Amino acid sequence: MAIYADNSYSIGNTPLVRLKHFGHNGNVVVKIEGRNPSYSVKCRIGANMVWQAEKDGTLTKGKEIVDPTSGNTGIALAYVAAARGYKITLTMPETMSLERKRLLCGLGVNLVLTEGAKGMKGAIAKAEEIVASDPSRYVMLKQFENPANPQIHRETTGPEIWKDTDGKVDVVVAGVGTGGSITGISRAIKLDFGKQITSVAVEPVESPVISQTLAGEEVKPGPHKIQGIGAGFIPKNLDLSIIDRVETVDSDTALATARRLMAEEGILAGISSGAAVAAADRLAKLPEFADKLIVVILPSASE
Amino acid sequence: MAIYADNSYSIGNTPLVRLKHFGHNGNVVVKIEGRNPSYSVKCRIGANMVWQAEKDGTLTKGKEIVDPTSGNTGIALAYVAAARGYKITLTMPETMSLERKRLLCGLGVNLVLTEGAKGMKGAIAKAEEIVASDPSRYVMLKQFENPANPQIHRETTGPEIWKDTDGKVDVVVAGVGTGGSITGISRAIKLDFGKQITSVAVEPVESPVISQTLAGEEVKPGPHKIQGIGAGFIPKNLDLSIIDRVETVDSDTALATARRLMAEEGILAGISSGAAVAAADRLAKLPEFADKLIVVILPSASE
Amino acid sequence: IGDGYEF
Amino acid sequence: IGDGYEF
Repeated sequence: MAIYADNSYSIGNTPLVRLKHFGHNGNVVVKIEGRNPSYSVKCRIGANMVWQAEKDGTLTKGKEIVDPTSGNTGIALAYVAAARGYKITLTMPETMSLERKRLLCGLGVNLVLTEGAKGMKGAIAKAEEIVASDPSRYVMLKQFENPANPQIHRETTGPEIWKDTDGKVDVVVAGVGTGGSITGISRAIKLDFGKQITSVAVEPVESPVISQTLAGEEVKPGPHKIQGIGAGFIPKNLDLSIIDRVETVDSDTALATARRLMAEEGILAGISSGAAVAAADRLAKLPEFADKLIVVILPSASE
Repeated sequence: MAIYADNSYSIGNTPLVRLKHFGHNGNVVVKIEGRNPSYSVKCRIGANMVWQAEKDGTLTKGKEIVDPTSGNTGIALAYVAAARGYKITLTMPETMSLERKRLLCGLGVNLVLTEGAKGMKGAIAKAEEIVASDPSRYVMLKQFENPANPQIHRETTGPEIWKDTDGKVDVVVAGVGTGGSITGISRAIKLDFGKQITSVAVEPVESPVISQTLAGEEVKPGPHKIQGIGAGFIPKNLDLSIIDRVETVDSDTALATARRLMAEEGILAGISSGAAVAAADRLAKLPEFADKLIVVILPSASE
Repeated sequence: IGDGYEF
Repeated sequence: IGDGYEF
């Protein structure tokens, strides 16, 4: 009954684990998206974005994926492309780690390196150039705007949380990169299951564009070290309407929190998992949130 | 309903995925033990060996774990120790990777490095020395001989395979390190579920001590690069009685197979996963095994 | 993800 | 595992 046709379908069904050294009386519970193909939450959108492109006819036998991503999305797309038999090109700043390069090359990616100094702008520019050269050949999946992104979270991530909490979840805390996670989860719990939970978006204090935007202040992006969050803009896949609260976390707190997850909980999560937990811990220690079950997405693992 | 008290209980429920570019007509299916806390099958015995020691009173509040392991068992024990609040010392040859050291230190392990030249003998010697110094304080869990090792495989790994195949599994292919995996799985399927499957142990051609032993020839261990298998002896946790077949695989084939799993299947598995698949693929292409569902343990992930 | 911008 | 012996 339970044999996946390929590795793309093995996505999700990730565990909920209660934290002992965060929250209050066990009110903080984490969902470990590190327990996935390719070791992060992006496995879900890598899978669904391909599936959707196949269904709508935009991706066929023969055609090749092209995408600018310096992160988990690249790894996710590569694994799915490998599992389903697609050629894929990923553009990225030349400054990417040898580890990451080797892993992508190993997955069979055509890696196209761009000028480090030009950063992501460089990579996106080149990706668009490649597609321009033969639009009938190349397809750009577009994680920041593709509805298949939050759609998988609505169908899988959100329902898994509803299910495993017996509908008792009261707050969802997720870092925002594409926004797919918080948006999808939120729509599922609020609209599909009908529960008025608190949806808490998490972003770097160093680049707090969601907080600035909603406050009507000048939006001023900045650099930070919380890999996976803080795009420095509002992505189309963040539905602001479903966000109840926005919490900011600093890089150093985020880091130290991840180290504490490892040493005190035995949970191997990334820096952005640190950022999400720090934010949740802060809510968890407010009397308002004392009787509330807070669920925190940990987007990735640490190797 | 489904919130784990700590990360140790999140073990197992790993996916079965059918291979496209191995076997014949989809007869080769893999169980991805990389999808676990601490990224390998050893998470299961790390968990159970601690749980059992707690139940039988050998491990209590206060007492400290000491173990010689240069591999996934160390990582597994560290994560469980962290999750359940135990001090732990791991001895190991000084020649261990900085990556592995940093990860263990990060998990809060007291790392005791031994003379590289003396290898595992060195590490085991020191572990025993440490325990001698205060036997009421230190506990050695002993992966090679502890019944809690195959016991978890009998209760979880084997049943998961029975379950997900709808009892249709005909062959189980597993590399042998401690032997816990093949032994546990085999007892579960043959004795608990009553099915006379083919249990296939896999070992390096460079150190084929199980094949030599069973053939009555001189046992001659040797070095190899398939990390996780080829202990160079028969461990007490390998039950020879439940082994139907022993297949040998070479380091280079094992490596190339792992690279093929990544590039052609989009499955990120370790070298020992390569060894197991190569062996299974060989059985899968024999007419004898054409209508048989072959299940292959992939013990770990590749980072 | 990696560098939507910055990081 | 890592080096039961050798490896």
